[PDB]
Amino acid sequence: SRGNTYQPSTLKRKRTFGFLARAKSKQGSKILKRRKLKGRWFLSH
Amino acid sequence: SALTKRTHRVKVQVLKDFPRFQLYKGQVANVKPSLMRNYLHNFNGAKYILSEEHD
Amino acid sequence: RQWRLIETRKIAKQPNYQKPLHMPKERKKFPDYKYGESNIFKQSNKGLYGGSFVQFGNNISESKAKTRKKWLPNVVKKGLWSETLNRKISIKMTAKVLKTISKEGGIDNYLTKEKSARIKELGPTGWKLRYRVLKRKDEIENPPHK
RNA sequence: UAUAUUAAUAAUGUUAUGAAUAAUUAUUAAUAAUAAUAAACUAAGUGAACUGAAACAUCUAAGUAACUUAAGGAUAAGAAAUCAACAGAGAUAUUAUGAGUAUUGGUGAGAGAAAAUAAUAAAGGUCUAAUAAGUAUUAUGUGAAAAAAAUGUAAGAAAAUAGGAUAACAAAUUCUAAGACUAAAUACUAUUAAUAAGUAUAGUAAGUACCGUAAGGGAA
RNA sequence: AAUUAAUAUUAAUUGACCCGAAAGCAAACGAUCUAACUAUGAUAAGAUGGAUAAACGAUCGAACAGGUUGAUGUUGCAAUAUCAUCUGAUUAAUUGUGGUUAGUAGUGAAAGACAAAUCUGGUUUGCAGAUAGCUGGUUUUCUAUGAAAUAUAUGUAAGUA
RNA sequence: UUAAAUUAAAUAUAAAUAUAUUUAAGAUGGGAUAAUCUAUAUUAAUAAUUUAUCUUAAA
RNA sequence: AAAAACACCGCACUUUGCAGAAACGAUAAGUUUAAGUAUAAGGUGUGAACUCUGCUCCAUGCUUAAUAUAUAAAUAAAAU
RNA sequence: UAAUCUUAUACUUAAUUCUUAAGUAAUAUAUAAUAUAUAUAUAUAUUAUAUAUUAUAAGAGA
Ligand SMILES: [Mg+2]
Ligand SMILES: [Mg+2]
Ligand SMILES: [Mg+2]
Ligand SMILES: [Mg+2]
Ligand SMILES: [Mg+2]
Ligand SMILES: [Mg+2]
Ligand SMILES: [Mg+2]
Ligand SMILES: [Mg+2]
Ligand SMILES: [Mg+2]
Ligand SMILES: [Mg+2]
Ligand SMILES: [Mg+2]
Ligand SMILES: [Mg+2]
Ligand SMILES: [Mg+2]
Ligand SMILES: [Mg+2]
Ligand SMILES: [Mg+2]
Ligand SMILES: [Mg+2]
Ligand SMILES: [Mg+2]
Ligand SMILES: [Mg+2]
Ligand SMILES: [Mg+2]
Ligand SMILES: [Mg+2]
Ligand SMILES: [Mg+2]
Ligand SMILES: [Mg+2]
Ligand SMILES: [Mg+2]
Ligand SMILES: [Mg+2]
Repeated sequence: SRGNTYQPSTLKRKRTFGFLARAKSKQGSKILKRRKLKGRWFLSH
Repeated sequence: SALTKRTHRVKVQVLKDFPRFQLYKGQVANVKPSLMRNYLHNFNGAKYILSEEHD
Repeated sequence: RQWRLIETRKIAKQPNYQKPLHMPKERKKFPDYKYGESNIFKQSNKGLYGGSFVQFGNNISESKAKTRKKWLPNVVKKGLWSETLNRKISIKMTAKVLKTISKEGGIDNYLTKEKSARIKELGPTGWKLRYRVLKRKDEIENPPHK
């Protein structure tokens, strides 16, 4: 039985999608800049 | 090329005897550039001459 | 020839100082290269390429079927004597450059040739080498006391 | 661990022998401190494909999108090794005409100059090179659908009594490569002022609610 | 007799009357689902048979893990469930926590199986108004005239001259 | 395992970057003592894969 | 769709002498192979064991040997 | 084979550390002279002059 694909764990989620993860890599930086340009309020977890 | 190999020389005064190459010290010879660069010139064993003031 | 991928490089013009938010810890040992370091074929920055770069063109068949290809310069790693430094200096060397060196009589001569073209077709490493050589020469000429 | 450490001193308590050693407080001196920084515009590197050709592979889209790098208030270009035609002009930039002409293309799809004359423009000329080779040139492989200038690989010149420019040669013209600087017209942003046969579903909310793990999408 | 402008028609190029693919390529995002590997932990009642007290991809059998057959369910309790039945159950076992590998592309005891409800190759942004000889749609009124479905050619026969 | 981090010239590469090597980070693991309760600081010197605990022997 | 399909233990063929072979690497350095070294490692078929595995290199490959034999780029100098 | 490639591992002076220059000592190599031993050749010792302080070893090798 599918449907329950997101299996929350705070550690994994901060480590993968978190602000610090984004800011550490060049690709991540691009993403953050993109979100800033769009004016998103929340740049990442 | 072959022609280039045959004919292209560089003029140098050797500052040391080189038995193998038959270039005795002090003498001014026209040698192949490879020879100059890879053997002679190392350790001030020779010196290029572009003109008579280089001598 | 043209030195289009050298003389087109531009570097942030320094503001002269009669402080900045971030100053470097070390001291600039070498003089700034006019044209800076190449961000194009960075393989070239390690040695003496004579302003030759990778070309990109088309492989073409008997059916005129285009397909991208690159062209590399004939680089050779080569330890060559420097009278002024009193040691052999090994570097990457386009064979053309080697030939030029041979013609001109020594690596020092090659480095220390005045023309702007020569300056252009040195790398940053080349520039550094030149600086070393000329400084050394100066030292030799002119001890502290006359 | 700058309510830092080191040094110097000053008051203080302890120990061993007025001098020596450690602890705390207080003054003076010395010694480092903190990349939040745009976006578009410009230049450069790499560089698709869908598509068009009523199929498709040459060609096309297109040196466009995209990614990457670097600079500046702008950037690039720029004072002829240029154009022209035996008469001449006189830096670039890009608008009218020239001209959809010359040129060119599986001579298909299609692509397409320059001279010249006008505008726009600013004072537009002016030395910062002891005047330029592995350079010009050649061979070969690439290279702005038309006009080269570039470039990988090897061969490789000449002194103004000389070079470059045209399939080729002969005349004749013209310019001087391998050294350089350059405002103005221009691009994009932001502000102000004006004009709207513009917008109230292009009239300020919100990049919020919400949707997705995420990039991302996205209301009323 | 031209030429210039306005107005109208037709024609070429640009998305060119409007809507609509499957696709291709570029750059990104995802391995909290899932696969394999990897590091570290944890679980496997009890009984039996073996040439060992302790050696077996051994036997019976709970937990755990499967998913054989049937019934129900099919806008369900549920975008795969329930009940019964059936299989493995010390291992090529199951499982927690973290990590690695994926978009010409990984993992795969291989089923084109899985890579976040499903892939003979994801998703998002862009090229982008791709292209569509195909389908559908194209909004007031009144007047005048009013066809064709034949021939020829066509990679042409749903088209076009 | 990860890290625009670290060796005229670490090595390689159109750019992006990739690589080995150091340094740092990284739990799911390891980490003194202690109810007859216990002191981690500063200075000076020179472990374990699994599994069984039988038989014998003694009293 | 749980099977007669994959895997398997075993059997066979083969490549590679380690500065290897295989794989990955706009391709490179370099990694896995392996702190391994032919009784190993990669690939391929078949698929425990028992009785067994006949005949055939025409063709497509591989593989060894030569001589037979053509051609591509790359050169002097010299002839119309 | 000093083509290419592979692998392993002291003082003095001048501008606390760094760099230059001079000489002297230390070690190595090359050349020259003298003394001794052996069969014109080889070995050892002494003296003079020159050069060096990326290396060494191993391997492939035009
Ligand atoms: Mg969901
Ligand atoms: Mg990751
Ligand atoms: Mg570009
Ligand atoms: Mg400028
Ligand atoms: Mg300029
Ligand atoms: Mg065009
Ligand atoms: Mg000039
Ligand atoms: Mg949600
Ligand atoms: Mg990713
Ligand atoms: Mg049991
Ligand atoms: Mg069992
Ligand atoms: Mg059974
Ligand atoms: Mg049972
Ligand atoms: Mg299953
Ligand atoms: Mg796991
Ligand atoms: Mg099938
Ligand atoms: Mg499977
Ligand atoms: Mg009628
Ligand atoms: Mg049709
Ligand atoms: Mg740590
Ligand atoms: Mg089933
Ligand atoms: Mg068998
Ligand atoms: Mg085998
Ligand atoms: Mg089979």
